[PDB]
Amino acid sequence: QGVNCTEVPVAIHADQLTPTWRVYSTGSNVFQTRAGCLIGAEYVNNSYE
Amino acid sequence: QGVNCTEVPVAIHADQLTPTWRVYSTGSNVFQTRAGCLIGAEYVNNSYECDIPIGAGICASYQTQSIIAYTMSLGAENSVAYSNNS
Amino acid sequence: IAIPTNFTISVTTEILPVSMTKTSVDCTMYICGDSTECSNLLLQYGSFCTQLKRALTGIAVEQDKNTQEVFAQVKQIYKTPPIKYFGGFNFSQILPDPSKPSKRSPIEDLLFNKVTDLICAQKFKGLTVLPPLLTDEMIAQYTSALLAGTITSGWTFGAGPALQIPFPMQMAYRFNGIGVTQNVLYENQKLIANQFNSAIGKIQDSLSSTPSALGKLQDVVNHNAQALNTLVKQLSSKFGAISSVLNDIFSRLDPPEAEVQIDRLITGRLQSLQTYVTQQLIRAAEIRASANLAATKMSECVLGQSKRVDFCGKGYHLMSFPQSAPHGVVFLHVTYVPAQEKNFTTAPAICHDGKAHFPREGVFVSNGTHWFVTQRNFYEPQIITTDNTFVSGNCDVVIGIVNNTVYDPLQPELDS
Amino acid sequence: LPPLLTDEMIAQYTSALLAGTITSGWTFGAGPALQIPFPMQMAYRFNGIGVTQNVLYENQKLIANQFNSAIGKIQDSLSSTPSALGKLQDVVNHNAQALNTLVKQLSSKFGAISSVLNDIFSRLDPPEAEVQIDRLITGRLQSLQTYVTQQLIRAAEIRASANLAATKMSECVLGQSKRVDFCGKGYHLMSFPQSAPH
Amino acid sequence: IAIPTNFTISVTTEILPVSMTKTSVDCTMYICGDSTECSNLLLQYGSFC
Ligand SMILES: *[C@@H]1O[C@H](CO)[C@@H](O[C@@H]2O[C@H](CO)[C@@H](O)[C@H](O)[C@H]2NC(C)=O)[C@H](O)[C@H]1NC(C)=O
Ligand SMILES: *[C@@H]1O[C@H](CO)[C@@H](O[C@@H]2O[C@H](CO)[C@@H](O)[C@H](O)[C@H]2NC(C)=O)[C@H](O)[C@H]1NC(C)=O
Ligand SMILES: *[C@@H]1O[C@H](CO)[C@@H](O[C@@H]2O[C@H](CO)[C@@H](O)[C@H](O)[C@H]2NC(C)=O)[C@H](O)[C@H]1NC(C)=O
Ligand SMILES: *[C@@H]1O[C@H](CO)[C@@H](O[C@@H]2O[C@H](CO)[C@@H](O)[C@H](O)[C@H]2NC(C)=O)[C@H](O)[C@H]1NC(C)=O
Ligand SMILES: *[C@@H]1O[C@H](CO)[C@@H](O[C@@H]2O[C@H](CO)[C@@H](O)[C@H](O)[C@H]2NC(C)=O)[C@H](O)[C@H]1NC(C)=O
Ligand SMILES: *[C@@H]1O[C@H](CO)[C@@H](O[C@@H]2O[C@H](CO)[C@@H](O)[C@H](O)[C@H]2NC(C)=O)[C@H](O)[C@H]1NC(C)=O
Ligand SMILES: *[C@@H]1O[C@H](CO)[C@@H](O[C@@H]2O[C@H](CO)[C@@H](O)[C@H](O)[C@H]2NC(C)=O)[C@H](O)[C@H]1NC(C)=O
Ligand SMILES: *[C@@H]1O[C@H](CO)[C@@H](O)[C@H](O)[C@H]1NC(C)=O
Ligand SMILES: *[C@@H]1O[C@H](CO)[C@@H](O)[C@H](O)[C@H]1NC(C)=O
Ligand SMILES: *[C@@H]1O[C@H](CO)[C@@H](O)[C@H](O)[C@H]1NC(C)=O
Repeated sequence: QGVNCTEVPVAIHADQLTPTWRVYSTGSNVFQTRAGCLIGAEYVNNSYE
Repeated sequence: QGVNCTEVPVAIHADQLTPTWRVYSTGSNVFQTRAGCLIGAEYVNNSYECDIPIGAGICASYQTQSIIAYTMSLGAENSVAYSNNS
Repeated sequence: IAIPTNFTISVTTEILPVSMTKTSVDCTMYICGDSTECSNLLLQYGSFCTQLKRALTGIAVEQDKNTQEVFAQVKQIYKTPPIKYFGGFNFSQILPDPSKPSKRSPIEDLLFNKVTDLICAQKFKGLTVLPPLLTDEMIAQYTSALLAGTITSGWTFGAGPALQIPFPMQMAYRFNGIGVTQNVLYENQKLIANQFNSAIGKIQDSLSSTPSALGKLQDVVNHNAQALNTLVKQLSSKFGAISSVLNDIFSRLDPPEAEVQIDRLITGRLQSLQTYVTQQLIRAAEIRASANLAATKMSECVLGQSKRVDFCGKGYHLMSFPQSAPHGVVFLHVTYVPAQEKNFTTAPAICHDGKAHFPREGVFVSNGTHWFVTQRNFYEPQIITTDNTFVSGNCDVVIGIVNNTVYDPLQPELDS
Repeated sequence: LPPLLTDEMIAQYTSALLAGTITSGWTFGAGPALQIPFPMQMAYRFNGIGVTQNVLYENQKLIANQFNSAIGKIQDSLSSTPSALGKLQDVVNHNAQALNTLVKQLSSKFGAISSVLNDIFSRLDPPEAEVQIDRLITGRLQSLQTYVTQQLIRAAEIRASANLAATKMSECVLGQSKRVDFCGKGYHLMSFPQSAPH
Repeated sequence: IAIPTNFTISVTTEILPVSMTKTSVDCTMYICGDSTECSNLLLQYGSFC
């Protein structure tokens, strides 16, 4: 929430207080919304309910 | 509250937080309801409007002689003469 | 202009919570338990427990008051006639079934089934639940009496003595209320009855299939549960002290300097109880607002016909049915929806004999060759005559007026 | 947290409601939308308040001119007077006020030596720094609980206001209401919706 | 009796609040800041947040 996708943890071994649930960034379709950064979802150009 | 009317603490001389104000039994009868165990009132088979709400459809009132308990009456039964063309 | 040519009777379900679980708390067991020293120390912290008990009693009586105002709205207890015939209308799914011991309608039984050692553990901490004043049987009897009154008498019993009237006549009155003539019903009675039965069956099947419609009520129950859970968890917090067990504190520490930890625990428990009471007060206020809304809906939609838009369901409201659910009420709104619209040519007024004629309640339409007048909610063309039109002014100030002729009913037979 | 519905979506809803009311009257709120000329809808609404259609049928021009003048006057009044939207503004202000308080309590000693906590740890041994931190955290937790309670009360009030607004929208915009003073002062004819910040 | 002879079309404005700003509070760094030592005292208070 409220975090730019550019400063997401890249890390060498540990640079984040979370218990290291880091996933691959580029291959997981990192997306940027006004609410922050989303990882694990691929944005589509369609629209549904 | 929450007594099956048989586990009522009758006490010997002093074993209750109650400071010796217990009425034992057979003086004002014992009634068992969903809310708990009621003593001091006599149950009746009639039905009137609720005056002192006890709970689970049971109410109590003082008639003019003692305190009695009963089941609240929803109202007077009525019937409508429905017909084909009336 | 666009005018509908067909109609559809629709049934909608709306669920409103009424009352929540009545709870009571004990200070001695929850705060201290069985240690007399803790109570002896507690005696000189004031009358907070009195305030908590007063608030809980107020909430408990408020719940019963809300239930009584929502449901107890009829002085009499009407009884349905033994012969269950209403001109093709079924009402089987909503009328009580004497076969079942619970004396509930199939819809009520399904509603009860769809809504759902911890009790002893919560009781052992001084947290108890008071049974509701009104049992489910009397609520079912109230619902049955309301249904009998609204079926056998309509809205007449909501303002005085009950007056009997045939059900097709009552539905004709209801259509006349929304601007639809009675011959519309009297020529399509079987179709309307079949549509109503099909809608009732569809509602039954939909309520049987999906269980997420009542989650609101479930949510309320869930909230109560979690609240209690939180309080239980508050018994496992030291608040920064040495331990949560009084005997260990009293045995491992010298009592003159061990009072600080006990006082800290007492203050923390009192603060948790106060927070729980405040949350309960807010929830009770919200529940009271919901109960007031439900009572207003019961008074208006059920006991009468409401002209307010979308107040008693989508579309033109016709009537309603009340049903009881665990800690809630369910309204089945029967409404009217137009369909199968058609295009037509319309004019504001008709110019005849140098005068302007306007319809009384209808609207002028044209099919490309002729002109007619028809009601605004259904297609029923009629020959333009002098009885359904009135003259006001001339044909030089009205914009869009067209030329046509008006038939005079009394002129033909006058000459013969 | 940003709102789920963007301002564009709310504007689109408002435009759709306005178009439906203009081109169909109240028929779109009770089922499928049916087209109707605006003068005929006005005549129907006049019949609603017990006025015959002939009154409109030779006063349409005057009524249209009066309506245009009234809407222009409303526009000018909104442009000139800035104290009409306060009912919204104070609300936002209230939130800010609460936020400011929730910050200012961070600068209070609450009976401790100082608001800063690391200096307390570095000043002396734990046997008293623990008590100081206990006092500080108790005060801060009390402030947080008070803020949460105030937020809950304000949220309940806002929910009541939103329910009232939704009822007014349903009963005044999607149809003609016979209630007195519910949809304005005088004999109500019809309403128009517009959005605004919160 | 008094009978009206003219009419006026009037427009009035009504302003109604709808929604309130949504906020979220981070207990961890509000209660103790970035100091890790202060964080250990919270665990004895239970789940207060
Ligand atoms: C209208 O007719 C109905 C039925 O013919 C009357 O209802 C009956 O009234 C008598 C009173 O002597 C009762 O004994 C019956 O039990 C009633 N029938 C039913 C089905 O309830 C009704 O009283 C008549 N109306 C008036 C004003 O007399
Ligand atoms: C007039 O009433 C009679 C009976 O009150 C109706 O005849 C049937 O009566 C039986 C009872 O033995 C019911 O189960 C049926 O539903 C009734 N109807 C039919 C069609 O069998 C009769 O239908 C009524 N007529 C009208 C026009 O209402
Ligand atoms: C109005 O709608 C009703 C049903 O909504 C139509 O009645 C159906 O007509 C079809 C036509 O073959 C029948 O198969 C059905 O059995 C009828 N009943 C039902 C319940 O569907 C009716 O025909 C429509 N009228 C117009 C003029 O469109
Ligand atoms: C009212 O609806 C009920 C359905 O709940 C009908 O009862 C069914 O009637 C059919 C006859 O076609 C039977 O095959 C089913 O076994 C019945 N089910 C139950 C649960 O009773 C009832 O017939 C309808 N009323 C009328 C007058 O037709
Ligand atoms: C418009 O409706 C009128 C209704 O009278 C139609 O006129 C009738 O049309 C039928 C054919 O469907 C003829 O048999 C009648 O003799 C006609 N009567 C009169 C008085 O003209 C008319 O045809 C319709 N026009 C259109 C374009 O549908
Ligand atoms: C309806 O009929 C009237 C009368 O026949 C028409 O009024 C005539 O209009 C023509 C030209 O439009 C004039 O030359 C005549 O002097 C008018 N006569 C009268 C008595 O006013 C009227 O035009 C017709 N409506 C339409 C739409 O054509
Ligand atoms: C009803 O009121 C309207 C205005 O409120 C009157 O219209 C005015 O008429 C005068 C004289 O004809 C003009 O000078 C004004 O410009 C008109 N007002 C507008 C806004 O155009 C109308 O005359 C009144 N009707 C009666 C019968 O008194
Ligand atoms: C986020 O990163 C992008 C790309 O580096 C940059 O353009 C933008 O200014 C940053 N901040 C925000 C708020 O988007
Ligand atoms: C009360 O005791 C009777 C007799 O054993 C028993 O049948 C009944 O279930 C008991 N009720 C409760 C609530 O314990
Ligand atoms: C009426 O005509 C318009 C355009 O000619 C069309 O879009 C609309 O579907 C028509 N309505 C009906 C009910 O046929």
